[PDB]
Amino acid sequence: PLKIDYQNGIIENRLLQIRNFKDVNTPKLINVWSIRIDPRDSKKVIELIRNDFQKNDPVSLRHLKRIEVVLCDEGEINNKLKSPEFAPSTKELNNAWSVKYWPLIWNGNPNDQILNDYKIDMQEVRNELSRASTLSVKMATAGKQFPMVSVFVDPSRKKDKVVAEDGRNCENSLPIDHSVMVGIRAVGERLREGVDEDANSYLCLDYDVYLTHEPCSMCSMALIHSRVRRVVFLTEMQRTGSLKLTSGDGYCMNDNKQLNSTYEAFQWIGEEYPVGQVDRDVCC
Amino acid sequence: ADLQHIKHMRTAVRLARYALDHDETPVACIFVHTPTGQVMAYGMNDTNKSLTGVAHAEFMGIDQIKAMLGSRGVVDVFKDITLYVTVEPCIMCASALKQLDIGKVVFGCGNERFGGNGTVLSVNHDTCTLVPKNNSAAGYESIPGILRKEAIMLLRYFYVRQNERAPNTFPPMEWSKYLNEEAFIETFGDDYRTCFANKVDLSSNSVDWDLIDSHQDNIIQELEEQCKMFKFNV
Ligand SMILES: [Zn+2]
Ligand SMILES: [Zn+2]
Repeated sequence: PLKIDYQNGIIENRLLQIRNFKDVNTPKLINVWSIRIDPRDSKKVIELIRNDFQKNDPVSLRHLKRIEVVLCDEGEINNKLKSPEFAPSTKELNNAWSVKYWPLIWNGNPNDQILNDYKIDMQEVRNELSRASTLSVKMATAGKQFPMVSVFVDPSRKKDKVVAEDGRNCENSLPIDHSVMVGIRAVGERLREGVDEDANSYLCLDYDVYLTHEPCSMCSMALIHSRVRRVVFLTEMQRTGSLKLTSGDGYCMNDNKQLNSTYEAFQWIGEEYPVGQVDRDVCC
Repeated sequence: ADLQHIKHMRTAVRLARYALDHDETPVACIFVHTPTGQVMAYGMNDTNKSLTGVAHAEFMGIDQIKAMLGSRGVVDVFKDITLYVTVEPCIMCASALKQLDIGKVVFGCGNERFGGNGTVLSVNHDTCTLVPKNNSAAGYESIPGILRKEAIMLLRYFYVRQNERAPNTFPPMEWSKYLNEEAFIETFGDDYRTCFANKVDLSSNSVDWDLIDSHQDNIIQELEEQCKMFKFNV
């Protein structure tokens, strides 16, 4: 469906994929929970360890050349009664890691499969971004000193999108009352009220969030705790931003292997949706 | 290894124990006004009630102070505050505390997955998280390892308890993530100094079982009286 520039990770000339490259060079290992057998057993075990061990493991071990074989104690040997947490980016890195820790299946840059699997509604993206931006300029025009917006869309798209202005414009505000935080609290209070939320509503799980400004370290991590699916932002904050590799200290909080959790992140790199000028030292 | 630190962390651990017994994660806060030695606020994890993933102990205590002192109050007093937490602030809390310009953090055990005072990030000494008054980032110190065993044990209790629903060996302490050998020995004694920073091991030799095994149902009322005393001293 979508025009993808695999060279630069730009979708439809407008959405710039945000992720980390420094950290994709190093390997984050595991121990070998192995199994030793002879080839006749191999074909029978690879069936068993195929259907469950792939279908059930929370880790994704599909980049491992499993043949000297490892399924993934009780449930393990009951079924067995019948008889790099992460892929590398270069072929060179694949061969080296193959010999260093375990043979791996090389299938090109794994980021190519990521870009391809990105399910994106280009018009929805444009809409929400248009909305956040129009509010942003209104706020600035009104004299408001923190013209930042966050818009929280829920997974179904059936609930009312939550629109959250930065709180530092308000009377009794703290420096930490940023728009992502406000919108998170709003979603929470909507769950708490319980009028428009199922008993399978949880946090901001699989919400998409649209920001005028790249979020600070608190906000980035805040969206990690809220288990959002996607963030799309407009203005990079080199001094304070916590998503882009070149922003801040390169936290790249959406894409940090040391946390158990990630979300997809994009910047809009067109000029369609101008926003309120913010001081560059501002966190958010 | 200052003794006010033991004292106040003991309080934090009592509160975390209370949290455990009310089915909540045993992360708990005691905000102490360093110039007076007074307890000014407290916190527990509150994500069961809030239904958000952001209602962490530190946040609860920030609200209490905002309620006691107002926004101006919070911002003004905060540089005078020593925070005591059983678990290292997560990146999100470490960042909020940075922006509010906290005096100092003392914590027990590291936060293996989200720790933002050294374990995963060092937000407290970063350059992208600023104090807005003067857009600065001088930072705050975060003292690790005070009742580390106790914090770890409370977490283990929680993990076990969590499983009750409808169908010693403590890890090596990577101290060099939170301070340099010189900063270690300024923080701790020269005897405990050398040996502990060197072998990646914990400051203590036995787990305080009574502290972590006994309930603290009055803890809220105790902290309430103490907090209101601080309020009348303001
Ligand atoms: Zn923020
Ligand atoms: Zn936290």
